Amino acid sequence: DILKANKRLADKNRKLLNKHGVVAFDFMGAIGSGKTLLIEKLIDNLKDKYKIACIAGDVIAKFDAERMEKHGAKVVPLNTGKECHLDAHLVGHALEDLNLDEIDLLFIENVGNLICPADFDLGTHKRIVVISTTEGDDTIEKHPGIMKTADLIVINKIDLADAVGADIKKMENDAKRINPDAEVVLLSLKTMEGFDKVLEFIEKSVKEV
Amino acid sequence: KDILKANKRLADKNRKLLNKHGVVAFDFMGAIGSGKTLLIEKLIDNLKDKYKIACIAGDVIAKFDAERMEKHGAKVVPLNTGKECHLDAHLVGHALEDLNLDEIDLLFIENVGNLICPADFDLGTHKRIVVISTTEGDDTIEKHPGIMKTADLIVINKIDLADAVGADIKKMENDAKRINPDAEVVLLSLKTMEGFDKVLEFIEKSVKEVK
Ligand SMILES: Nc1nc2c(ncn2[C@@H]2O[C@H](COP(=O)(O)OP(=O)(O)OP(O)(O)=S)[C@@H](O)[C@H]2O)c(=O)[nH]1
Ligand SMILES: Nc1nc2c(ncn2[C@@H]2O[C@H](COP(=O)(O)OP(=O)(O)OP(O)(O)=S)[C@@H](O)[C@H]2O)c(=O)[nH]1
Ligand SMILES: [Mg+2]
Ligand SMILES: [Mg+2]
Ligand SMILES: [Zn+2]
Ligand SMILES: [Zn+2]
Repeated sequence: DILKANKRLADKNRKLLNKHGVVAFDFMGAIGSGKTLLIEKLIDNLKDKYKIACIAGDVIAKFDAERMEKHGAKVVPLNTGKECHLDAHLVGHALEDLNLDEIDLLFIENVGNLICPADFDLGTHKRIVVISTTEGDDTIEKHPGIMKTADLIVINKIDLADAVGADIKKMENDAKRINPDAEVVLLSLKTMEGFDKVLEFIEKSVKEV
Repeated sequence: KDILKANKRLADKNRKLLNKHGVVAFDFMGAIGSGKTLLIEKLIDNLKDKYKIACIAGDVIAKFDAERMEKHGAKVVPLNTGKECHLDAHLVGHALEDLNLDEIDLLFIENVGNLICPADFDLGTHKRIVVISTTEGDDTIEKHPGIMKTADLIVINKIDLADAVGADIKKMENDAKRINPDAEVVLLSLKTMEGFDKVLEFIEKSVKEVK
């Protein structure tokens, strides 16, 4: 079984991160939802207080790895080929290329996709799902599985909602109905509205481990 | 894994069945929310006077898009795709059993929203259309060259929103042409309808060129 084998490696990964005092976050989303830009902003705001590392996973991982690196983060690129999602196996090897005693926060950018990364625990402490208004306001209700795995649901690009005809209150209500336990934040990474709430989720999650 | 060899056999059988009944089929792929359904809706509205049109709508919860296509006057077979990140020829083959192919001229299949998995899975269609949009970012085409190479038409949709996301549409258009020199590349807005003429052109040309 592939799912049993993943959970095994996820717990192993999580055990290793805890040993070295690292708090890890899994950033999932659709394609272009805003994962990298969110991580970029988080690095800029948190790097004074925390030592931050990133794992950037995509077909061509260099695009986002380089985007993260310039913000002052240690970054491990992971070329994911035709895989729909990152897994605890690939993440485990990425952790071997990190000095976890010189790192406090780990931001993992998962492959852009709303089906597959649901079911694949990477060994992180929290999971963030970033969707955007430009995907249409049915995007949350159309993908309940992944939404239920989220600790934070980010509804990004609120500044473009009217232009696509997206109802952001519908999206907010959909997220809360499908996952009552998750935090839900309305965000624009352009205007920065709602960014303080995402930052707060990160900071609290770290202190709660 | 022998998955792709078995799929190809079924895809060829699907194409033969479609050709037998004079149906031209189109596989609509893309990212999440790129505009596949809205494009299909617009195509139905503008071609239904000339062609009898059927759709296959595949997604986790297929009803959302099936219901949209239904109100535009197409016969729709919904496919609830579960955790699968692509449709395949097998499921499409069985969907074809629910259609009267002697009363259909065009088949529009909306694949699941994913730029990775559908690349390797031929559905048994005549043409493949990849819809991406400016709001996903202007690196989207060069970040996923695999699926782009499988496209006969590449649609760069939501051009009306490019400035608001900082996307360079000229860059994206060049990315698409360079990665797939054989594909048609269309800049589109389904809001203003600019570029729609070129999509219709592709559909009609494809129909005329079959076999
Ligand atoms: N207008 C506006 N644009 C945004 C917002 N958030 C992200 N974007 C834009 O969306 C595009 C995609 O953002 P990006 O950060 O690259 O997404 P991503 O999820 O990481 O994309 P991926 O390829 O790895 S799957 C970029 O052009 C970025 O500027 C927002 O809140 N408002
Ligand atoms: N402004 C603008 N909005 C568009 C354009 N094309 C589509 N949209 C909007 O984008 C959103 C997504 O469109 P939709 O047709 O549902 O995408 P889809 O690709 O079929 O989405 P999916 O859930 O099946 S994966 C909708 O809100 C729609 O109104 C466009 O060209 N310009
Ligand atoms: Mg990214
Ligand atoms: Mg759709
Ligand atoms: Zn290994
Ligand atoms: Zn069968």
